[PDB]
Amino acid sequence: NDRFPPLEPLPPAAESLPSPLPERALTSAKLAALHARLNLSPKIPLQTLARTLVDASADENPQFNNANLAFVGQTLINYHIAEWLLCKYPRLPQGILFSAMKAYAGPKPLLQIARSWGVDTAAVPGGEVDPGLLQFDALKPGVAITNFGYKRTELAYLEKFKWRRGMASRVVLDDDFGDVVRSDVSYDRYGNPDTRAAAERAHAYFVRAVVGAIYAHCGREAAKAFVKAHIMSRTLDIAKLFEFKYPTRELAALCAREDFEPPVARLLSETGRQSRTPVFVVGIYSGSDKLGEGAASSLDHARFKAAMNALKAWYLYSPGENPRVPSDMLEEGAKPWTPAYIDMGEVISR
Amino acid sequence: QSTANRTKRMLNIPPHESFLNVPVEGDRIIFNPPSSEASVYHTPFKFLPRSDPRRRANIYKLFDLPPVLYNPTKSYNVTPEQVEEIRELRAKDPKKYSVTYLSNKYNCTKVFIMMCTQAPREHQEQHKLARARTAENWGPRRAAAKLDARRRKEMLHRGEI
Amino acid sequence: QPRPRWSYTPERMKGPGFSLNLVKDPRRKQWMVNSDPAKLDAFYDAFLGQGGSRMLSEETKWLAVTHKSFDYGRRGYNTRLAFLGRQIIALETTRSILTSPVLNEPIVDKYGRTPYNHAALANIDKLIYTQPLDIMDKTKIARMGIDFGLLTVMRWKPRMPEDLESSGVVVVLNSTLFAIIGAISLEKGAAVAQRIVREKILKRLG
Amino acid sequence: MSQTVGATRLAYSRVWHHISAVTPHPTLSTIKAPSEAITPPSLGRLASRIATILMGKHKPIWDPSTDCGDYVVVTNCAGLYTTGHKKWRKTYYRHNTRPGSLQAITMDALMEKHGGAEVLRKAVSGMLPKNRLRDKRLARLKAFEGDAHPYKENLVRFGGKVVGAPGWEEAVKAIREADMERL
Amino acid sequence: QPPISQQVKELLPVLAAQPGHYTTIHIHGKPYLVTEGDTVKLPFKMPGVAPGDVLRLNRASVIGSRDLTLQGAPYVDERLFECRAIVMGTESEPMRVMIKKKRRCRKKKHVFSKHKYTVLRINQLKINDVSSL
Amino acid sequence: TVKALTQISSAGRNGVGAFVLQCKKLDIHYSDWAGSSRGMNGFIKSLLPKFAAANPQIEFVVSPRPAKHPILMGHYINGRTKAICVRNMEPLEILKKAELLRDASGEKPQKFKKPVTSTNPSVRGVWSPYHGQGMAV
Repeated sequence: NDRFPPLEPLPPAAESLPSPLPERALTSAKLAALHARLNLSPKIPLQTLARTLVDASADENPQFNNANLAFVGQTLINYHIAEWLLCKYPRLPQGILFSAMKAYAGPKPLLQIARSWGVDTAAVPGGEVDPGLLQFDALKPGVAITNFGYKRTELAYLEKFKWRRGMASRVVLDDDFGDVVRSDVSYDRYGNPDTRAAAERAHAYFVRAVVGAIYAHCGREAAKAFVKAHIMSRTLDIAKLFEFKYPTRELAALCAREDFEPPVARLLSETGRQSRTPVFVVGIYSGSDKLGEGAASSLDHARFKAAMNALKAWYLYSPGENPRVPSDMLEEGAKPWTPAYIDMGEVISR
Repeated sequence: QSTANRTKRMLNIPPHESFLNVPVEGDRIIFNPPSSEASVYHTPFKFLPRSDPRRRANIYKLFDLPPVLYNPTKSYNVTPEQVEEIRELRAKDPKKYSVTYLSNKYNCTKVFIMMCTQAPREHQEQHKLARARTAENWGPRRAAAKLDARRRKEMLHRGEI
Repeated sequence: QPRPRWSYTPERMKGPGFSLNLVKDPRRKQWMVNSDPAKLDAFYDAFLGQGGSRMLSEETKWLAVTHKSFDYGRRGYNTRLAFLGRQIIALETTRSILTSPVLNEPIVDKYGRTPYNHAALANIDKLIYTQPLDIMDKTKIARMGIDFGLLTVMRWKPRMPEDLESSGVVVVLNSTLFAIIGAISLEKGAAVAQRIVREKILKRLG
Repeated sequence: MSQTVGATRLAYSRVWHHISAVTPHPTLSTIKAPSEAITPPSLGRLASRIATILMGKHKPIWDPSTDCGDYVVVTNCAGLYTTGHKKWRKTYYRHNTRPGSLQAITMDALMEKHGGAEVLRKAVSGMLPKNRLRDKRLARLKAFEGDAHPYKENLVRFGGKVVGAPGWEEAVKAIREADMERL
Repeated sequence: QPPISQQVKELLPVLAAQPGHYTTIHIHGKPYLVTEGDTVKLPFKMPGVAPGDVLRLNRASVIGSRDLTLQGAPYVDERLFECRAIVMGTESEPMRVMIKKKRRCRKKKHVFSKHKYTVLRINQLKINDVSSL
Repeated sequence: TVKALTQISSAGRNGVGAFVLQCKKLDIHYSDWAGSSRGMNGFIKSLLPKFAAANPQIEFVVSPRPAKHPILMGHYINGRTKAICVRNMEPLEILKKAELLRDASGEKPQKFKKPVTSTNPSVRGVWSPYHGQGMAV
């Protein structure tokens, strides 16, 4: 009214639009701060950083939204993280490799990265909201980003009758993390396990679209530097992603494959036998070489823990902490490429 | 104590004697093998590839075995024809020709007998029931201890124990 | 003088000497694989042009071609190389559309709005009409390998030799073709791998 | 903080140590020459060494609030070494708040009723902090009169050789040498 | 400059080849055992630094790995390592009140103390290649 | 056989690789009537313009709040706020207070206990009595 004039002038058709207009990005103090908070290059205008915050659930047009920008950025993130794991840990099993990727470039970490940037969400999308807010509608899950996986003809039976799905095929059919493909309104309600997945998905597409924007404006090297600064900089203990089943058989199969002497468990130390909390220190040898060692309060557990640590040492072999990546050869003026170590594959045992 | 500064001095533990013999007139690199368990990232030389140049004599060189706990021996006492005898017998009378009876008869492990043949579905359900009936005889104190033993095993294989 | 790991199976990983599982049709237990290095190099040269046989190491040529269904994986397989090869072909296929000098009619906004209309964003708008999955089709990539003779040198055990389609020959062919690219990248680099995906995969897929 | 991030399981575990009250101790004895004169550790000098183990003060992770102590199995406590005339002239007292009920006993008379194990428990008990961990720590002291005890399987080992055995130091060194063959 | 000893030039590559490394840096003479990625909360407000400033630390008494340990007599030579930190900001403690009082005197004098602390983030800790020196 | 656990994710280390200022917004409220805001009004005209030009990563919102003291409310990436009443303060006292909100994080104040805070494991491991030269009593 007369006493409460509007703070930000807006035409009457503003609320009708799904997302704020591009020119509105030039009057938002949240955008300008976000653009500088990330030290983005001035080549990326504010109208482009604003487009990275509009999810396809808020604006269904192919433009004005995150769809295409996020797809390009996802391909860059997944690529730079994939080649980086195979050069730092070339012996990781395929299952552990899928979890390592999902632990860096998955919806969970990207949600934490988007929040690390100070990006607040809009309650409900519309042309009246601040362009500096992440816009999306968690009530509409009918939006999905394009990927490179295919739908399995037995997906219906995979979920109902618990049919078996192998690992070798997840590289061709499933998505980049091993997940199968294709797995008025009233706001008087509470959250849902679906709205959380829709919100977590929106934050992920934003972080991806930012990488795609840098690639479109700055170039390839700038995108790799951004991924290498905010994603690869995170910390992850891959040893905690391992879950073994009969590790004593897998270690016996490993020694047999590499032609090592059969593994023999030996008691290196012990104390408290016939007590409530003993300590048996068992070490597994292949001849005279000590492969792994584990200390537990039982003889069997100490033998299993020793075999698990022996298998982790094999899988967690690392040529270096900061190894060269094949992507470095695209940057002109680089030294000749030295062949990397290619492992045979994880051991398959009874 | 009265203040945190005094409490820190009463709980003080000196550094390791290796760090006390400091050098003079220049820098120095000493061999300080700690009394601790090593991480899985210290890959043993046997697990390094033949190309990896980091393979090198022990640091000690750059400056009998313990008792046996588990050394099994694999045996193959069953022939392709005896495997069929194990299958017809197990299906003829799973009560009499148990896996223990067939194991001792053919001099095998109880597991191998189960790898060659399985009892009919009817004989298997009564086995799961027999183990479920004895479980309902447990009190709250014994049922909780049994569940803890099943969780510690799972936690162990997850790296949590 | 050691032995090549692809030629033999570890002696101490073998079993009693007979099969312990039942088979419905003994005809499905018969399947021949390639064991001639000459026949393998003939495929690499035909697939990667002259000089491709020497591109990869001796042990890597057989690894990138072996599937996890061969000899219970006792000899290495190409599941990790395929994971990287897909990330590379997925990236080069995307770059192929962005830099494609083709412009189509834009979309009309129901609300009458006008897009930002930036040039950098025009390259990304090309994904509206052309998606990478339209080019990286299983049947297309799987058909390339059959034409270049990949079915004669690949090592794998089909579920049922009488029906290769139901056994997964398509998924197996794609995994093997991706691995050949994932191996070139780790051994030669992205420069060489990129040059091959554009001339030996994309140029043949259209 | 890096030095404390890891597995503290084995630092807080209870180790079972062993010592004989009859074996000469070149470190705890006052006589250090000739070799044939080196005595075992005297009653109090042995008790001061034990109280350190029961408290856990030999550990680099020691804290007085945490009960990070170890066990100590003592054997041959009948031959507890004493100097002067302590055995027959030292007296232990006792009172129960009732006037006239003062109980006295000499060391030799106490070793006749409860053996040398009780003489060593009293000596270690007075050397421990007077708090709510004194009874737990003192309970981990396992004193026996002869060579027999129920903990011959609990004593700490290194390659099957109990600490204090003839060749336990060679078994330890052999295990560390094989532990340096890794990055 | 003073040349590095041959004993250090021979084993430093073996020190840098191991997986993990720690260092004991000295800020105004006080030691701090840190690693790459650790956060340091100094017990004083460093003047003339704002969040985002990068510091080069050059006084390390110990740079070691699991098995090997490089020791400098006063300190380690700056040419052997590169340690860098970034100022993360300034933190504060809650106000604490110290009441100074004697028996049989009613005057209770109060002392209010609220100190500020500068926070650093160790973002680089590497050992250099000395095959050139 | 190795099964992968899919409940562990990577953690961020602000400062390693990239830095991000924790203060993302500064609310600056004044009053054209209250006498306790005479200094705040001078800070908005003399020192706030240059201070805001030097901190482009912070969002500054100047809004009147009559009938109330002047406050500086900072918003942080962790989701918390810190408001400082600057009543009866001179412009340069406001600036010193604004630099406090910029340099600060949203974390609650804590007493000084330990300088170093680490999440990576010990380089030399943790002590164990079963991995040394043994100890004879």
